[PDB]
Amino acid sequence: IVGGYTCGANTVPYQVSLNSGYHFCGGSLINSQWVVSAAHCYKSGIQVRLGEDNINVVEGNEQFISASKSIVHPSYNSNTLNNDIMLIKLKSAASLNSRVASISLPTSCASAGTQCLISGWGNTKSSGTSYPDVLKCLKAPILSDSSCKSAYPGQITSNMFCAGYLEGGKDSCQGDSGGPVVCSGKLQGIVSWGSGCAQKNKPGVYTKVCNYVSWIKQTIASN
Ligand SMILES: NC(=O)c1cccc(N)c1
Ligand SMILES: [Ca+2]
Repeated sequence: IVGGYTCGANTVPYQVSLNSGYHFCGGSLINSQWVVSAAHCYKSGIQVRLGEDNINVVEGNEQFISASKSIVHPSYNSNTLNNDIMLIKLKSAASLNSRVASISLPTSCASAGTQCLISGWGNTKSSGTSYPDVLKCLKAPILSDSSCKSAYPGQITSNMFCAGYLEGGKDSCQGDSGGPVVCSGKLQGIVSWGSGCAQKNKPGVYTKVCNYVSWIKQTIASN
C-alpha cells in the first residue's frame, strides 16, 4: 500500500496473508472454511495466516492453516487478468473471534464514489521498494468506469473496476494482490493489477466481486 497508514493490530480481521515460506499475497476470509483471493496468486502449498498484524513476529492471535484445495475461476485469463479470482479451502475451520472474522459478500455492486478500505502488506513506495512488517490501510473511492477505461484503454472488462486517486500518490502495490477492497461492509474488490503504483492517471484495478457471488456460493456449497 502506497500513501496509506498503519491499520492497527487486528483492525481488519478478515485480512489474511498467503504464505509459501514467505508472504506473497493477501486474501479475505469469507467463512470459517474459505478464503477469496486473486487467481494470479495461485500456487500449490499455500498456508493461510489469519489474525496477523506483524507478519514477521508471532504476536499471539495468529492461526496458521494449510489449504486443502484451491479453485481458480474457470474463465480466468492469465494474459489479461480477466476473472482474477480464486477460492481457497482451509484444511480445518478457522476459530472465529474478534481478530479473525469473515467479511460479507456483496448483495449488489457498489456505485462509483463509494469509499472503500484497501489493505495489505505490499510495497509502500511508488518507485523503489520497501515492505512493511505491519498491515497498511488505504481509504479510496470507486472511480467511474469511464475514468478507469480511459486510464487503461483496451484492458478493462466488466469484471474489473478502478479505485483510488487519479492524482496518484495513494494506491495498492506489489504484495497487496489478492487482498480486500471493502465498501459499506461488503467485499467488493480483490487487489488485481495496475500500471506501476500510485502513478498519476493510473489507478489500481480490482476484480469486481459482485459479479462472482453466485459462482462463489455455488462453488463453496459443492466443495
Ligand atoms: N504494479 C503493481 O505492482 C501492482 C500490483 C497490484 C496492484 C496494483 N495497484 C499495482
Ligand atoms: Ca504475526
